[PDB]
Amino acid sequence: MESNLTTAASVIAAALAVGIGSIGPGLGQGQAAGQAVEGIARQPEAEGKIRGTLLLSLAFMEALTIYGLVVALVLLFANPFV
Amino acid sequence: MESNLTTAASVIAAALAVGIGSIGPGLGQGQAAGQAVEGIARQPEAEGKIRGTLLLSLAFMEALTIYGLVVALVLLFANPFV
Amino acid sequence: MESNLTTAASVIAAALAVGIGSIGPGLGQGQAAGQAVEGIARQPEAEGKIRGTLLLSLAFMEALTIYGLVVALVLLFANPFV
Amino acid sequence: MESNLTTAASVIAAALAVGIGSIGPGLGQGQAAGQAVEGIARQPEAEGKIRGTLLLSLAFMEALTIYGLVVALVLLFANPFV
Amino acid sequence: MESNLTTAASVIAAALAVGIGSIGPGLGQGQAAGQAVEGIARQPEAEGKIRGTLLLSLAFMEALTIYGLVVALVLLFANPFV
Amino acid sequence: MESNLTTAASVIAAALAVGIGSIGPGLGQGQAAGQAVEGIARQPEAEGKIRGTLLLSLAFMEALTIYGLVVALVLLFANPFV
Amino acid sequence: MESNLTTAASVIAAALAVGIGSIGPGLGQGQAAGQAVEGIARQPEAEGKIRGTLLLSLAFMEALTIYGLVVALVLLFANPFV
Amino acid sequence: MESNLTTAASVIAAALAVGIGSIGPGLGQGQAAGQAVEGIARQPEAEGKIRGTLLLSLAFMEALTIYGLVVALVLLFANPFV
Amino acid sequence: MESNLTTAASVIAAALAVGIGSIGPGLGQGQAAGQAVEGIARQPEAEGKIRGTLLLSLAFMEALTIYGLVVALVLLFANPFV
Amino acid sequence: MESNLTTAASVIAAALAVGIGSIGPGLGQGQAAGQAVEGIARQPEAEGKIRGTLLLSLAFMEALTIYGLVVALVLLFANPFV
Amino acid sequence: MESNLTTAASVIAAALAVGIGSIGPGLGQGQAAGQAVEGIARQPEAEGKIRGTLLLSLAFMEALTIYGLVVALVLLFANPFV
Amino acid sequence: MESNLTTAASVIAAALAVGIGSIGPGLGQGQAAGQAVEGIARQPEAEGKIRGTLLLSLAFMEALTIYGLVVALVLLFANPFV
Amino acid sequence: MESNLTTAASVIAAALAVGIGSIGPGLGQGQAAGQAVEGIARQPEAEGKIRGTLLLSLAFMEALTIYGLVVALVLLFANPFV
Amino acid sequence: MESNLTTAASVIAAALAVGIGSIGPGLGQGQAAGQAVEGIARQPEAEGKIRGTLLLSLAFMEALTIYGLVVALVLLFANPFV
Amino acid sequence: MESNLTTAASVIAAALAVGIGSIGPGLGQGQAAGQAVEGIARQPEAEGKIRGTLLLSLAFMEALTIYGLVVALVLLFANPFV
Ligand SMILES: OC[C@H]1O[C@H](O[C@H]2[C@H](O)[C@@H](O)[C@H](OCCCCC3CCCCC3)O[C@@H]2CO)[C@H](O)[C@@H](O)[C@@H]1O
Ligand SMILES: OC[C@H]1O[C@H](O[C@H]2[C@H](O)[C@@H](O)[C@H](OCCCCC3CCCCC3)O[C@@H]2CO)[C@H](O)[C@@H](O)[C@@H]1O
Ligand SMILES: OC[C@H]1O[C@H](O[C@H]2[C@H](O)[C@@H](O)[C@H](OCCCCC3CCCCC3)O[C@@H]2CO)[C@H](O)[C@@H](O)[C@@H]1O
Ligand SMILES: OC[C@H]1O[C@H](O[C@H]2[C@H](O)[C@@H](O)[C@H](OCCCCC3CCCCC3)O[C@@H]2CO)[C@H](O)[C@@H](O)[C@@H]1O
Ligand SMILES: OC[C@H]1O[C@H](O[C@H]2[C@H](O)[C@@H](O)[C@H](OCCCCC3CCCCC3)O[C@@H]2CO)[C@H](O)[C@@H](O)[C@@H]1O
Ligand SMILES: OC[C@H]1O[C@H](O[C@H]2[C@H](O)[C@@H](O)[C@H](OCCCCC3CCCCC3)O[C@@H]2CO)[C@H](O)[C@@H](O)[C@@H]1O
Ligand SMILES: OC[C@H]1O[C@H](O[C@H]2[C@H](O)[C@@H](O)[C@H](OCCCCC3CCCCC3)O[C@@H]2CO)[C@H](O)[C@@H](O)[C@@H]1O
Ligand SMILES: OC[C@H]1O[C@H](O[C@H]2[C@H](O)[C@@H](O)[C@H](OCCCCC3CCCCC3)O[C@@H]2CO)[C@H](O)[C@@H](O)[C@@H]1O
Ligand SMILES: OC[C@H]1O[C@H](O[C@H]2[C@H](O)[C@@H](O)[C@H](OCCCCC3CCCCC3)O[C@@H]2CO)[C@H](O)[C@@H](O)[C@@H]1O
Ligand SMILES: OC[C@H]1O[C@H](O[C@H]2[C@H](O)[C@@H](O)[C@H](OCCCCC3CCCCC3)O[C@@H]2CO)[C@H](O)[C@@H](O)[C@@H]1O
Ligand SMILES: OC[C@H]1O[C@H](O[C@H]2[C@H](O)[C@@H](O)[C@H](OCCCCC3CCCCC3)O[C@@H]2CO)[C@H](O)[C@@H](O)[C@@H]1O
Ligand SMILES: OC[C@H]1O[C@H](O[C@H]2[C@H](O)[C@@H](O)[C@H](OCCCCC3CCCCC3)O[C@@H]2CO)[C@H](O)[C@@H](O)[C@@H]1O
Ligand SMILES: O=C(NC1CCCCC1)NC1CCCCC1
Ligand SMILES: O=C(NC1CCCCC1)NC1CCCCC1
Ligand SMILES: O=C(NC1CCCCC1)NC1CCCCC1
Ligand SMILES: O=C(NC1CCCCC1)NC1CCCCC1
Ligand SMILES: O=C(NC1CCCCC1)NC1CCCCC1
Ligand SMILES: O=C(NC1CCCCC1)NC1CCCCC1
Ligand SMILES: O=C(NC1CCCCC1)NC1CCCCC1
Ligand SMILES: O=C(NC1CCCCC1)NC1CCCCC1
Ligand SMILES: O=C(NC1CCCCC1)NC1CCCCC1
Ligand SMILES: O=C(NC1CCCCC1)NC1CCCCC1
Ligand SMILES: O=C(NC1CCCCC1)NC1CCCCC1
Ligand SMILES: O=C(NC1CCCCC1)NC1CCCCC1
Ligand SMILES: O=C(NC1CCCCC1)NC1CCCCC1
Ligand SMILES: O=C(NC1CCCCC1)NC1CCCCC1
Ligand SMILES: O=C(NC1CCCCC1)NC1CCCCC1
Repeated sequence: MESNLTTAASVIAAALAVGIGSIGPGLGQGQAAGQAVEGIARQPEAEGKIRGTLLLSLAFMEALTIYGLVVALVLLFANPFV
Repeated sequence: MESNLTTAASVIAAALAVGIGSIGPGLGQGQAAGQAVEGIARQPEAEGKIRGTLLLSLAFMEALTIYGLVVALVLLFANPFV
Repeated sequence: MESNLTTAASVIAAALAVGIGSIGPGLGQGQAAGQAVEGIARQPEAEGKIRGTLLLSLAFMEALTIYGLVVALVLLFANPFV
Repeated sequence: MESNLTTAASVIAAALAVGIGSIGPGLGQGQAAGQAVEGIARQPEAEGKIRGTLLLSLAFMEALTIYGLVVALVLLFANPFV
Repeated sequence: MESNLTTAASVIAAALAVGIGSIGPGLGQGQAAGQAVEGIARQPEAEGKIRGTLLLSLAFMEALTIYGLVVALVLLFANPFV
Repeated sequence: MESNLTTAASVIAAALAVGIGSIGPGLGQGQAAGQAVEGIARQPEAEGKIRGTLLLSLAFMEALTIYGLVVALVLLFANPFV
Repeated sequence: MESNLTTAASVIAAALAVGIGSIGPGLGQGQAAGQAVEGIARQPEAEGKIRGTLLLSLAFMEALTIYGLVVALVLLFANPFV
Repeated sequence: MESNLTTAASVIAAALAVGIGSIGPGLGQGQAAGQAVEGIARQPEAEGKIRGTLLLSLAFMEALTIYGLVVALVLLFANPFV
Repeated sequence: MESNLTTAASVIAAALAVGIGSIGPGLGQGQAAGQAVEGIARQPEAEGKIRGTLLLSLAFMEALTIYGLVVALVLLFANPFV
Repeated sequence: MESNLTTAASVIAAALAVGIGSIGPGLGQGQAAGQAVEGIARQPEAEGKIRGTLLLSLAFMEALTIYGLVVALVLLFANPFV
Repeated sequence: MESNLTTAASVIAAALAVGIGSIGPGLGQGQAAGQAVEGIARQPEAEGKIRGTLLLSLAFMEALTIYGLVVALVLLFANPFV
Repeated sequence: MESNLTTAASVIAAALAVGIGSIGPGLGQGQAAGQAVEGIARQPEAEGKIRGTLLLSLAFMEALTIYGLVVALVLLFANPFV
Repeated sequence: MESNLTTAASVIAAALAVGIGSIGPGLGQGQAAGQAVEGIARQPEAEGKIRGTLLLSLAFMEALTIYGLVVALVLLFANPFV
Repeated sequence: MESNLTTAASVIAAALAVGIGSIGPGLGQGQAAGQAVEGIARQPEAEGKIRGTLLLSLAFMEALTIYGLVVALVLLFANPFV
Repeated sequence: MESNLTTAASVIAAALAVGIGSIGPGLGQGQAAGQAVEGIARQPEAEGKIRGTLLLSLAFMEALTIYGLVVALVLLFANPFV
């Protein structure tokens, strides 16, 4: 067991990296997906192209939150200090 | 049984990870699902394609919050410090 | 029976988990449901398709706040520390 | 009878759980219901279908705040610590 | 006459439960009632339908704040601690 | 005369219950009333129906702020602690 | 003649009750009155009906702020504690 | 002549009462006045009806900030405590 | 000459009264005036009627900030305490 | 050279009066001038009218910030306390 | 050299007067200028009138920030206290 | 194992770099991808062009957050101080 | 070589003056330049007039931030106190 | 190796520089790129011209965040103080 | 080598200067660039005029953040105090 300023800061930090880090990407994925299904309603023949482009986009955005995830995980499972 | 700065920080961190972590994805899911059912009303024949793309989208967004859940669960059931 | 920093933090944390965890999902659910009933007004024949997709959607959003609920419940009934 | 940091925290937490927990669902219920009554005016024949889907939606949103309520209730009537 | 941390926290908690707990429902009620009244102007013949769906909706929203009011009332007239 | 943490917290609490508690309902009543008079301009023959529905709505919203009022008044005229 | 925590809190509480208490209702009154004069321009024959409904609305909104006034006046002229 | 916590709080309170008390009403007055002059451009013949209703409105909004002014004035010229 | 907590508070209060007190009225005056000059362009024959109604409006909004000014002036030139 | 709580509060107060006091009027002036210039483009013949009403409006708004400037200048060159 | 509460407050105050004081006027100048060039695109023959009116407007808005500037400069080059 | 002010500041810093650093890019990516997918629906033939411009854009935005990630990674695996 | 409250305040003040001071003018410049290039697309013949007016506007806005720069530079290179 | 107030500050500063520094540019890059791909769909023949102008824009915005990056880098690799 | 309040403040200040200094300009650049590429889609023949005006614009906005950069650089490489 260990408790000090740095272990305390690490668990808070871990929460903030993934917590805050999902805000922009979460909204952004919704905006993109929303336009995707709207576009499919408009032009069902473009479904494949639309899906392909969305998927790509979803990946970029999800990688943003994943950066927060790796920081969180480094802090919890590979902490350099504590 | 155990109380210090780091246990106190862990329980707060746990709540913040899942609480904050649900904000962007919750809004994003509503936006996407909203455009999806609008699109279905507009072009009921496209419902399978729209549902497929939405479902894909919903999963990517839910995953953002699940990262938060994971951090919360590690802090609660596999805490590295306390 | 027991009071320290960690019991105090735990009860605050439990409330922030569910309380904050309902903001994005509640707003999202409203956005999606509203587009659903609007969609039904526009095309009452698509009512079954619209309803099925809405329901799917509402479940994904409900799960986001449930993650908060779960963290709140372990904190209250299976606290790892106090 | 008893006052310490946890009883004080428990009462504030209970309030935060239900108070904050009503913000998203309250806005969302209004957005849905306004769209529902707009739909009815637009297509009074779909009223039953609209009302049915709205009811389903409202219950989902109400459940979100109910999660807050139960945390508040546990804190006040089944408090694990104090 | 007793004053301690918990009695002070309790009166504050009481105000926060009902004060904050009215923001979402109050806004939501406005939105819904506004759409309803506009709907009546558009289609006076659907007034009974519109008015019924509104009433149902208002009640769901008022319940959200009432949960706050229950917490306030427990904290004031059935306080578990003080 | 009496001054302690709890009398101080009570007068602040009283102010916050009615102060904050008027924000949502005040905006909401404006939104609803605004659509009402707009609807009357559009369809002056629906004036009675519109007024009836508004009035009902205004009552629900005003009851939300009134909950804050009763808490304030319990705190000032029927305080359980001080 | 008299200064302590509770007198200081009372004077602040008084200002906050009326100051905050005017925000939602002030905005709401502007919104409603604005739609009212727009409606009059649109249908000058409906001016009596529009004025009647507005006046009713203005009263309900003013009452929200008056609750704030009342709390302020009790704190200043009928203080229960100091 | 006299300085303590309560004189200090009283002057701050007086300023917050009028200062904050002008935000909602000032914005509201602008919204209503702007719709009024727009209305007059659309239907100059309704100018008298529009003006009368505006004036009524402006008075209700002005009264909201006046409540703030009144609390400020008693605090300055009829302080109950200091 | 004199410095204590109340002189310090008085100067800050005076600034807050006029500074905060200009925000709503400043925005509102702009909203009204922009609508006024838009109306004039639309119907230059109504200019006198528009200008007249605008003037009335502007004075009402200016009075709101003037209430702040007078509190500031009392605090600086007729201070009851210091 | 004197430094005390009040001299420090005074220089800060001075900045807040004119700094905060420019937000509403600055935004408002922009809104009004933008509408004016757009109006001129729409109806170049009404330029004299539009320009006169604008000038009048600008002066009312600049006065709001000037009140802030008066407070600043008193606090700096005619300080009542220090 | 001199360092005390008041020199420290003066340099911060100076920054806040011009820093905050550019926010409203900066936005407002953009809004106005934007409508000006839009109006010129619409009616290039009105270019002279539009420019004349913009210029006037820009001056009023720029004077608002200049008030913050003179306070800053009084504080740095003509400080009444330090 | 070392804990000091700097190790604590470093883990927090790491979370802030990637957490905050994802807000703008995440929102921006959503906006861009949404427009792209809508564009494809409008003109399926331009899909290759649209998709290429999007990909280029996504990369510029992901780099913004990656800068945050670099700072986080230095702070964690190549800390200059601790 | 020199450290005290006022040197620390000066360096912070310097950053805040230019940092905050760029917010309104940066947004305003984007708004104006945006309408300018839209206007050019709309009426390419007006490009000289639009460019002239924009350039004038850009200068006035840049000047707002430069006031911030000036305060920062005085604090850094001509500090009156330290 | 070394921990003091400046090393702690340096690491937080580095994070704030790149984290905050990505917010505006990230939003702006998204706004530009979305408009770019919308333009391409509208006029696929202009793609090269659109892509060229977008590239120029993206580099300008990226440079803004790069300024943050370099401050962060100096703080971490060329720190003048620690 | 050296740590005190002023080195600490200086590094924080340097980061706030560039970090905050990029928000308005980054958003502004996005607004202008987006209107530019939209303009090019509408009128590809005006591409050169549009690009030239955009470029001019981007430079004015870039300079705003550069002022921040400059304050950051003197603070780091030509600190007047430490
Ligand atoms: O000054 C050095 C000493 O500091 C420690 O105690 C200090 C230390 O600042 C910290 O535990 C405590 O402050 C803790 C408040 C910070 C809470 C949280 C931390 C990270 C996430 C954000 C905020 O205060 C103690 C007393 O002032 C420990 O007593 C000891 O290990 C160490 O040597
Ligand atoms: O490192 C854990 C230590 O916790 C205590 O000291 C702690 C103490 O908990 C706390 O009141 C104090 O800071 C109290 C502030 C708590 C702020 C909050 C708590 C978690 C959520 C975010 C931050 O710091 C002390 C450092 O000396 C006790 O001395 C002991 O239980 C244990 O040694
Ligand atoms: O730090 C854990 C310790 O908790 C207790 O001490 C605590 C004490 O309860 C508390 O007043 C003190 O901090 C008091 C402020 C706590 C505010 C907190 C913030 C997060 C949300 C809940 C409210 O810190 C002490 C640290 O020694 C007990 O002394 C002991 O059982 C235990 O070791
Ligand atoms: O006055 C008698 C009572 O005093 C104690 O409470 C103390 C407590 O220890 C202390 O931290 C507290 O100072 C803490 C001030 C906390 C302010 C808080 C902020 C929002 C929620 C409510 C108000 O003062 C209390 C005064 O009542 C005990 O709680 C109690 O055992 C005892 O009966
Ligand atoms: O610790 C218990 C004792 O606490 C009291 O003094 C304490 C007590 O926290 C409070 O008066 C004071 O803090 C008062 C700050 C809270 C202001 C306000 C209160 C409600 C509304 C929101 C915030 O500090 C005293 C000294 O730290 C009293 O001295 C005594 O009656 C009591 O026994
Ligand atoms: O309970 C009232 C008591 O007030 C004083 O103690 C008070 C004192 O006023 C105050 O500086 C301290 O807290 C000071 C913080 C004031 C915060 C603010 C004030 C009202 C507006 C909201 C909250 O707490 C002390 C508790 O010991 C004096 O000891 C005495 O006048 C009186 O016994
Ligand atoms: O609590 C009331 C008492 O007020 C004075 O003491 C005061 C003292 O002025 C003040 O520095 C201290 O608090 C100092 C901080 C006050 C900040 C306040 C917050 C609200 C807005 C105005 C500024 O508390 C003391 C409490 O003992 C006098 O000692 C006495 O006349 C009186 O009994
Ligand atoms: O330096 C000499 C002077 O010192 C005293 O002021 C003291 C005061 O008591 C103390 O609370 C104060 O610390 C309080 C710090 C308050 C910061 C405040 C926040 C915003 C508004 C302005 C700045 O330090 C002052 C230093 O001047 C007295 O006010 C005065 O009688 C005396 O002439
Ligand atoms: O109480 C009076 C004495 O106050 C001074 O020290 C006090 C004084 O409040 C101030 O320097 C320091 O607080 C400084 C914090 C305020 C930072 C900043 C100031 C203006 C801009 C906004 C906030 O604390 C010292 C110790 O508490 C000096 O020691 C002395 O010159 C003076 O006589
Ligand atoms: O525990 C051992 C170390 O303790 C010291 O750090 C002390 C430091 O002096 C003290 O101000 C500090 O209390 C300050 C609490 C600051 C909270 C801060 C807020 C956001 C960024 C991170 C967390 O406690 C530290 C505990 O590590 C020294 O930094 C270091 O020399 C030493 O090795
Ligand atoms: O007046 C300058 C004095 O600075 C120190 O005292 C200062 C000390 O710097 C500081 O920690 C304390 O306040 C520390 C708070 C710093 C807040 C922040 C700093 C600048 C940016 C805005 C405000 O006040 C002390 C007053 O006694 C030292 O005693 C000495 O270097 C010098 O006499
Ligand atoms: O005030 C300047 C003095 O700085 C040092 O003392 C400093 C000390 O570093 C610091 O912990 C203390 O304040 C500690 C809190 C500083 C927070 C600060 C806020 C702005 C952004 C950066 C972080 O104040 C002391 C004042 O005596 C040294 O003692 C000395 O070299 C120098 O005279
Ligand atoms: O790094 C990138 N972001 C992620 C997008 C989804 C796949 C994983 C990488 N892409 C580019 C950003 C610019 C530099 C790296 C390449
Ligand atoms: O990792 C990703 N996010 C999850 C979304 C839900 C399905 C599981 C993966 N997507 C991509 C982003 C990073 C690059 C490749 C993976
Ligand atoms: O359980 C859920 N929420 C309840 C709200 C009240 C109506 C019934 C559902 N939703 C989903 C979360 C778990 C996955 C499926 C269910
Ligand atoms: O886990 C998910 N969310 C729940 C929503 C309600 C249905 C049950 C699953 N979906 C996917 C997100 C990540 C990929 C796998 C699971
Ligand atoms: O319980 C609910 N909320 C109240 C609204 C007003 C009428 C009474 C019920 N809704 C549902 C929550 C989930 C399923 C049960 C009912
Ligand atoms: O409680 C309600 N709110 C108020 C509306 C206006 C009249 C007074 C009651 N209504 C319903 C909410 C759900 C449960 C109670 C009934
Ligand atoms: O109490 C109400 N509010 C006031 C509005 C202005 C006229 C006086 C009453 N209305 C209703 C809400 C609570 C249920 C019945 C009363
Ligand atoms: O007195 C009011 N405000 C004044 C502003 C300057 C022009 C004259 C009116 N309005 C109302 C508040 C009290 C009720 C009627 C008057
Ligand atoms: O009190 C009210 N507000 C004032 C506005 C200006 C005219 C005078 C009254 N109106 C009503 C609100 C509550 C019901 C009775 C009074
Ligand atoms: O005094 C007012 N404001 C100033 C605006 C610029 C011209 C000078 C007057 N307006 C009115 C406040 C209420 C009635 C008096 C005048
Ligand atoms: O003071 C004013 N503001 C500035 C506008 C640009 C030229 C310099 C003055 N104008 C009027 C405001 C009302 C009182 C003074 C005249
Ligand atoms: O001083 C002004 N602002 C600057 C804008 C950029 C060119 C230089 C002047 N304009 C006017 C406002 C104050 C009254 C006259 C001057
Ligand atoms: O360096 C830049 N940003 C990265 C975006 C992703 C591709 C790699 C470069 N842009 C420009 C900044 C200013 C000029 C240099 C390039
Ligand atoms: O230098 C500037 N920013 C650079 C961003 C990357 C592309 C090249 C320009 N803009 C202006 C600021 C100084 C005035 C002209 C240049
Ligand atoms: O200083 C200015 N801003 C820079 C933007 C990029 C081109 C170089 C100048 N423009 C004017 C603002 C104040 C009037 C003179 C200078």
